Amino acid sequence: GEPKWKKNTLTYRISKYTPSMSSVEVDKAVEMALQAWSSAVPLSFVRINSGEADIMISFENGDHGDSYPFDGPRGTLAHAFAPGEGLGGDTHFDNAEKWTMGTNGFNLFTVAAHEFGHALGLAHSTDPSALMYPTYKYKNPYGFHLPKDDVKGIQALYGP
Ligand SMILES: COc1ccc(S(=O)(=O)N(CC(=O)NO)CC(C)C)cc1
Ligand SMILES: [Ca+2]
Ligand SMILES: [Ca+2]
Ligand SMILES: [Zn+2]
Ligand SMILES: [Zn+2]
Repeated sequence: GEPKWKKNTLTYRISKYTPSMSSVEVDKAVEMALQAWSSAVPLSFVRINSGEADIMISFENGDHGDSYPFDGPRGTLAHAFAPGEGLGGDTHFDNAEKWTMGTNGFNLFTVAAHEFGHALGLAHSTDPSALMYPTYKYKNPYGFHLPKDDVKGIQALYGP
């Protein structure tokens, strides 16, 4: 089959955060990114209290048990896993740089919707308006959900 998901009710658990934002502000920053995908297809992300989730999220510095480490004060803001089970679906954020709700540091919202996109089964599209754009592409954080092609993409994974 395809390596993407066999169910539409996915699980999530946090284990770490950025210093620049509080835990509630980071949950509140991702909530907007979850909804965008739950607008493109009938899926949902259910936050757990007891069991290693489909999607586990953490902040890590350089080597972290991936042959692809973090890179420090620029470049890779966030690297997600592809869909799977174990490391699969788990999304990793860089602790060597700076996060916020604005343009100076890294907009956790603008970064997050793209990385959730990878834990689904999607790839870097590079399309002049797409969300999986490999460059930290600046979308207006005002109901913008996905641009377009990212919607036809996720429809192919969970089923229309
Ligand atoms: C707007 O969302 C983005 C978030 C992080 C990056 S990244 O620089 O961390 N990067 C890894 C990744 O898969 N993130 O989604 C792609 C990089 C090759 C530009 C790029 C875009
Ligand atoms: Ca997992
Ligand atoms: Ca980085
Ligand atoms: Zn990793
Ligand atoms: Zn990416």
